[PDB]
Amino acid sequence: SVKEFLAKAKEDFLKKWENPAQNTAHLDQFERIKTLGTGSFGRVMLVKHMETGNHYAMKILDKQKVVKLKQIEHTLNEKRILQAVNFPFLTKLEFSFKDNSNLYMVMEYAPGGEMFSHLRRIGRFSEPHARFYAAQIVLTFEYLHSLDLIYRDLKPENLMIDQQGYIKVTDFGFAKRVKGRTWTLCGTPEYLAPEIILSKGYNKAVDWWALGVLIYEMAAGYPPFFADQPIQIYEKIVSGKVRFPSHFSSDLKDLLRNLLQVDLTKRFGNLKNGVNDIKNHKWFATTDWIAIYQRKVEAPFIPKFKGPGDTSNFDDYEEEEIRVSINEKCGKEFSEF
Amino acid sequence: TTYADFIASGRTGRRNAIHD
Ligand SMILES: NC1CCN(c2ncnc3[nH]cnc23)CC1
Repeated sequence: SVKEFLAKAKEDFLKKWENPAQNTAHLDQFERIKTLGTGSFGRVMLVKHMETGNHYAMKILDKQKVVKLKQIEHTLNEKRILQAVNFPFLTKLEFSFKDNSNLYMVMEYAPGGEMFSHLRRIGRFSEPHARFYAAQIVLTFEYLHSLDLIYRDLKPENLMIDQQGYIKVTDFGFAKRVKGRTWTLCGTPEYLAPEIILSKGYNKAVDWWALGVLIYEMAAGYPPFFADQPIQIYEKIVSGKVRFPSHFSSDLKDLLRNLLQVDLTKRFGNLKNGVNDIKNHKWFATTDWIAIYQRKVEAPFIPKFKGPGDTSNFDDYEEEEIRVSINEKCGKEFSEF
Repeated sequence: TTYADFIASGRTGRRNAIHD
């Protein structure tokens, strides 16, 4: 069954969770090529592994910047979780290591670019296009949640398209293994559940709310709650009140009313029947879940490649040195990394 | 239109995480 598959998945995950891989490469083993994305204390570069000629995405965090942002424990979470998972829509760690200045995490490279880029350019996705992506998010959450993992940063910016037009759910800076309830204020304003905004304890159900926002944004081309400033966005989120575009099909609207549900006792994903309330919703009726997992389904859009290590589906960022101090920084803070 | 209001907004580009 699904249950059987997940039981084994847990066994695989827990072994790595309890005994994390550590120090499995060195910077000098990679040739850096291009910055693919940037972050607060971090950035991701395309690199080439010299021994194999394989291309990877290398996330580089500045240890001092992590400490100033109070993201030490969150960073340890990201690395510990990503070295332990394995799922077709996740990019597990191939390698990690650290040096005097930086932390490094090396993962599968998705050459298709961010969903964000294509969604913004094209404007919106058709319902079948939106559903193709949603399905993979549904499956990924089912996997993560069964591992007691909450993801906490669903948005198109983090959804990477691969060469076959399938999705990688990336950036686990806020992902956490937690049984029961947690309190940290984190995520992205447009995608925050009202629980988070109202500083309640919360759980995995916030990932299912964020799914509602995503599917809305994919199908409309804009989010259900937007404004110029985060406060105004939080006002809209807690108000209740979601307006749907006229072109939203009947089934879509119903699915979204059930994901974007402020009442936790009624929010899909969170009920007695779990993920199956979503999986068996009429909007997903044409979804062959096994075939999505297996990647047998034909992608509704497939990225325009013209080489391996081609980066035309990414924006251009200024290229910053990767500097390495002669002194070790923050050694204690990151001892287990 | 809501589309036009979105496109005119300051939040059509990449959106940063919040943290405290
Ligand atoms: N939105 C960001 C774009 C750069 N990133 C990335 N890009 C490409 N392949 C990857 N594998 C893991 N992370 C990545 C991280 C997310």
